Amino acid sequence: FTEIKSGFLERRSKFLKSYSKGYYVLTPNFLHEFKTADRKKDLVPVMSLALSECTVTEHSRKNSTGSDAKFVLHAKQNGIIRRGHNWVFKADSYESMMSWFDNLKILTS
Amino acid sequence: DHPFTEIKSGFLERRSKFLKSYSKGYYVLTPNFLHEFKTADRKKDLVPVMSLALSECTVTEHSRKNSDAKFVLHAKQNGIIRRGHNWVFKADSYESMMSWFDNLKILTST
Amino acid sequence: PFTEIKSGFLERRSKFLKSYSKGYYVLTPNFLHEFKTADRKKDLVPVMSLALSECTVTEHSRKNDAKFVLHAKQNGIIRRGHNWVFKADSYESMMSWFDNLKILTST
Amino acid sequence: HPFTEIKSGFLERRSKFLKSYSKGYYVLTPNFLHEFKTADRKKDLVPVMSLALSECTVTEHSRKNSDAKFVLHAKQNGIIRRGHNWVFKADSYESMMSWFDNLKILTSTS
Ligand SMILES: O=P(O)(O)O[C@H]1[C@H](O)[C@@H](O)[C@H](O)[C@H](O)[C@@H]1O
Ligand SMILES: O=P(O)(O)O[C@H]1[C@H](O)[C@@H](O)[C@H](O)[C@H](O)[C@@H]1O
Ligand SMILES: O=P(O)(O)O[C@H]1[C@H](O)[C@@H](O)[C@H](O)[C@H](O)[C@@H]1O
Repeated sequence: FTEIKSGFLERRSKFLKSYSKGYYVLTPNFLHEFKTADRKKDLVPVMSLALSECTVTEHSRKNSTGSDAKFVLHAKQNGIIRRGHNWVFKADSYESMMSWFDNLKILTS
Repeated sequence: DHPFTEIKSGFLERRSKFLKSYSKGYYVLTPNFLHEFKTADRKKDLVPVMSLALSECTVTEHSRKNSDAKFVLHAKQNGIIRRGHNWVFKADSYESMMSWFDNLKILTST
Repeated sequence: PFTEIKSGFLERRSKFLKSYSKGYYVLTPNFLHEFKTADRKKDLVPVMSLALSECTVTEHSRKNDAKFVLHAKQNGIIRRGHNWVFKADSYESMMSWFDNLKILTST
Repeated sequence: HPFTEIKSGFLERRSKFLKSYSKGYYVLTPNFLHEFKTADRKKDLVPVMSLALSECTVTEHSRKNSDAKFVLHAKQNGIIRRGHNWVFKADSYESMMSWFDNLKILTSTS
């Protein structure tokens, strides 16, 4: 229940070149993935990515100034992601993506 | 790897009821979870072994002072622990146990 | 990221004036805070923050009936040994407050 | 006897009217930076002030080389006027950074 942001995101597989969706919760410590949004019964994160090991590097530009709703989370250290690898996430709109990005930028700076 | 919203951290031993022995781990309490890590290296070892949602846990009994450094964490829902099942923790002292117990209790009242 | 246990309006009785005044309260693991209003973004300064570790809850109404008593164990906002009475809109709502408080303040 | 505290210690806050630092004992929780006159966590439990983190940010801090200061900025009118700034001083650079990084992660939406 104590969080900065939560909602669905699609995470890309580099090798498979496809996306899979999960329900994410950002807290001051972790980006957690859960299979669902039911916070009372779905209690065990699929994974918890420690923010202190991550940075957010790039994001999409708005189309007019999911195509424009991506951002990249970079691993600074070996954790869930191998050091100096990157995961790409896709939110429903540029606007929602920037909400994720702007929080993550502060948390990981 | 530098900041973390930790309310309490330290080593605890958790009794396994199948293995008949305690496993020690490095635990960190946040407002949302009691996380276990294999080690205390808060800069590098940052994938939890397990993360117990406080929203579905309670703390129920503990040792009387007079080891006397144990307490029970109970599951309200099916998670890491099956609904209605209980895990027993052992801290280094009664006093340390009560620091854990009181910090958990105030985060699991609902 | 607000960690709260419960929030809502309660009326707090004055023992001497024999009247109630209403406030918007927020129970956290550490305090029962009163605010003038429910607007969490603009009404930022607690009117008072009662430390739970200095309090117990002692009695409450039986169902017909929405009152409970918060007892000061030490001198804080309330004098040691003294009591404040709170009234919530229903027995059910009152028990929600009381049951949380009982756990938070139990020895 | 328990308290969800993420960080606590003495800080000096600069008053811009009094032209001096006032020292107080501060306790960070997930909701507030509270000031108390003393460190007596069992008896001195009415905050001097409680700064809502939802409407605070941390903005600058000292470069290593006092170098133990940081600025807390107000987003809204509260115990600081909106857009005004308070300067804190902690015993060392390292301790200042522990405060700064702990605040920063709790004030990313503010
Ligand atoms: O994020 P993943 O795990 O897909 O990491 C890849 C890096 O993304 C590439 O820069 C790099 O070129 C490598 O190919 C690497 O697999
Ligand atoms: O008195 P000590 O510190 O040896 O505590 C023991 C407990 O008494 C046992 O229940 C428990 O099963 C453990 O063996 C633990 O060692
Ligand atoms: O630690 P030192 O000796 O540098 O003391 C200074 C204070 O640190 C300043 O905040 C205050 O602004 C004064 O400039 C004062 O010089």
